[PDB]
Amino acid sequence: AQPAVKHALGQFNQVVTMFEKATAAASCNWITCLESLAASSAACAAALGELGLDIPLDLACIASASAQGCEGCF
Amino acid sequence: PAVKHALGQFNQVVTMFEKATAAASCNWITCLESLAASSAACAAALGELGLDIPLDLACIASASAQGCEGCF
Repeated sequence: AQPAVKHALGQFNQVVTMFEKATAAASCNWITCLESLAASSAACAAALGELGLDIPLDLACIASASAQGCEGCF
Repeated sequence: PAVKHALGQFNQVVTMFEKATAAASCNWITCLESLAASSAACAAALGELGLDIPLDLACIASASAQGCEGCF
């Protein structure tokens, strides 16, 4: 099973990179988005606590979530 | 669409990671207790008692830890 775990971690790192590039290109404002989403999930609260600077937490937040200020963050 | 595409791929990665770590008998709660002081993602994952697979995945990606055999 260990090859599968390692493979999935590799795919996660690739997705995080792709997500960072795509949201940056769309001018996502993480702090305004996360202020709106923080009460909605544990991931969003954690992402706001890191000021939006932790892309894996930003990604988990968006995947978990009509929020104002989230244009370009999807 | 590029952001939405990445989000779709993320959901597939989370499913596979859950299946793979379960097949590898990952002991999430003990692993996260060992890692919780190491990163914001790990402290958040422990706060959800390991039940939040996206937070578990972010923790493992960000992090000699006891109990983490099969989680990485």
